[PDB]
Amino acid sequence: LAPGSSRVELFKRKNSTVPFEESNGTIRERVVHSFRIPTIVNVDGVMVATADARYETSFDNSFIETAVKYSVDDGATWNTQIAIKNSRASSVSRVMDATVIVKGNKLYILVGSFNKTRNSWTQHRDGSDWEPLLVVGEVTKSAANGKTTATISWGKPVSLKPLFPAEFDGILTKEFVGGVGAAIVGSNGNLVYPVQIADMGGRVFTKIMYSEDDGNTWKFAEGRSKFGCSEPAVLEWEGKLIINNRVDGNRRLVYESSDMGKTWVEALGTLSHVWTNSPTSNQQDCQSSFVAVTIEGKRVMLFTHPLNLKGRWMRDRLHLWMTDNQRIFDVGQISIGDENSGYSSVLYKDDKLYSLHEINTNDVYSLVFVRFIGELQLMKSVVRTWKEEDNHLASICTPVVPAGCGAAVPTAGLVGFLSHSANGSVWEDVYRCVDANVANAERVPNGLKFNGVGGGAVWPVARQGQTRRYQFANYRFTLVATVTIDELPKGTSPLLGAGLEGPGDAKLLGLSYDKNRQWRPLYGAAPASPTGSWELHKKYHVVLTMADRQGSVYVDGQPLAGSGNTVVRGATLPDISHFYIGGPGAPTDSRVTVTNIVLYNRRLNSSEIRTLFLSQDMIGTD
Ligand SMILES: *[C@@H]1O[C@H](CO)[C@@H](O)[C@H](O)[C@H]1NC(C)=O
Ligand SMILES: *[C@@H]1O[C@H](CO)[C@@H](O)[C@H](O)[C@H]1NC(C)=O
Ligand SMILES: *[C@@H]1O[C@H](CO)[C@@H](O)[C@H](O)[C@H]1NC(C)=O
Ligand SMILES: *[C@@H]1O[C@H](CO)[C@@H](O)[C@H](O)[C@H]1NC(C)=O
Ligand SMILES: *[C@@H]1O[C@H](CO)[C@@H](O)[C@H](O)[C@H]1NC(C)=O
Repeated sequence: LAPGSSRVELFKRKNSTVPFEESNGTIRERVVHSFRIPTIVNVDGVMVATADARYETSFDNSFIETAVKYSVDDGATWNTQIAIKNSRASSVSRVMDATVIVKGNKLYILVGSFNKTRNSWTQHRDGSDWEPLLVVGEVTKSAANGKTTATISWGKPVSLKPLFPAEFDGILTKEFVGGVGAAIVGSNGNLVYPVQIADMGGRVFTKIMYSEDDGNTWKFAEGRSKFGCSEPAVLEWEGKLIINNRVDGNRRLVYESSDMGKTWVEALGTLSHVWTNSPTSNQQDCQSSFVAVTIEGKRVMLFTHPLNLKGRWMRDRLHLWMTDNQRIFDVGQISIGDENSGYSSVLYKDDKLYSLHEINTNDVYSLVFVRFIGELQLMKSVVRTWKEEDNHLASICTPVVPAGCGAAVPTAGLVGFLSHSANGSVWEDVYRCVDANVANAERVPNGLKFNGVGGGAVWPVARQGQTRRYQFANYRFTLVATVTIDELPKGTSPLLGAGLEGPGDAKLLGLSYDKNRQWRPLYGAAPASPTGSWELHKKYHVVLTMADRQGSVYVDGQPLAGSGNTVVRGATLPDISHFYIGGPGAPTDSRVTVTNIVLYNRRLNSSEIRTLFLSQDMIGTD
């Protein structure tokens, strides 16, 4: 948790009481073992915190009801209710795993309802013990002489089981449940629930379930995730749904849909596979909140997830990340120390940031309500850096080309930039997300001159480790740089490129230079053959382009021979380890100077490339 921030144990295990309604109408304040599966939203000015009240144990297959606490004063005071009762059919009847949408003064809560099974939903023989319940709550804010008040009234649950198809694409269905957490109203006003479906064979997958009529009718859109995806979270970004999935035992898959879920496309060029379940990716995953907000005038996405360094369900070290779909910033750790956390929720309201999330000691759970003061401070500062650098680059007057200013310096898809700030061991991302590691370097305007064994910089890709923010490059990238060759090499020496994980010294795409003053572009595993001519100490503009498994290398805005060649074979995505600049076993000593290294998450077109070539003395940070 950041300095300056703080929290309270709002739903306190074996302590906080909820108004249990006995079968005869009588109401008793009953203690609750664990409070799990939180969501905190904002309804017309009132904070609403929704959660599972697991009365007797933290287990999934036990007696559970949906609790709510709400507040009209930003958390100085809360009222408590049980918003959805379970069926009371057996000692394990439960309503659970709330997914929530806020529209106007209304809340739509979808929960899974179970009567008497003792095993988990994906393991059921059929769907006979199960019902997906939709519940509508309505917020009414009055007040009085100087003090606002509020009530929330909860409707009777409605079963959506009759709307569930028996098959999808021939897949026989068994059960479905909301993806957990806060979902959305689309800009077109649709109610949008990401849902998780279990088929008869116990496979899990996700889909979009939505309403164009404020919840009167619902439709299952045609698309879906791969099998293995669960607890999906969704938000809307630039006219598309982004569906961020839990994936136990592997990296998190993210999809985009431009047609209200009818068709899904893996977000390979942005967010898919960036996040995961643990350092090694082979552990059970955890729910994440994924929410779009506007900070300092800019739309960004917030994502929460544990590092889970302990593994299994411990889910320690809950982090918060912020992304504009290009840069990905780790705001930091919001849980405390090495405590076990778990499921979470984040909410930006009246320019204040909060979280409601689990804490777990010995599998007894509480929900803490957190005021992210320091986090928001850091968020605003980085949003300001992003806006300011983008506006500055977009405002440069570039040379008009023969057919007051030419095309703008491209900023769409601009992910990272290494320019003037640097020291002998770190080259700073102007965008403050991913720095490069440096050795044997001395500073020059807008970059670094390398001299010494291993002189160069490593801009980590897979080397980022657990969270892989440059994962997009395995699908497509543009890497740009301005270089001079300072001293002739003995034979061949590296200048710039994308190296690969694995045995060997392999590259996906790159450029080297040789003792005959020729270029040596590297296209995948093919033998380099020299081409062209350069001169010592002359400035060259270099651009590497990778898309559709193809690579091109440009010098001075013109492609070198071999460009357009296939750089990888097969269906498996490349696994880039890093980008190298200079020559970071063999005692490589590349005597070069490189400035203004720019990284894009897409293949720049030919005229964009020319714009960068013509404006290279204009983009540096100084
Ligand atoms: C519940 O927690 C509060 C806050 O610390 C404490 O005052 C109270 O003693 C607790 N009640 C129980 C049952 O221990
Ligand atoms: C309703 O049932 C509960 C269960 O014990 C009991 O405590 C309560 O007093 C009952 N009230 C009435 C009016 O029968
Ligand atoms: C669960 O039990 C309740 C109460 O008896 C009943 O109304 C409901 O239909 C049952 N649900 C299912 C899935 O049959
Ligand atoms: C170098 O500066 C970077 C930021 O430029 C910083 O992380 C580090 O403390 C500095 N010292 C080193 C490692 O040379
Ligand atoms: C390349 O992109 C620029 C900026 O996106 C665009 O205006 C232009 O039409 C594109 N040119 C080509 C070669 O299609």
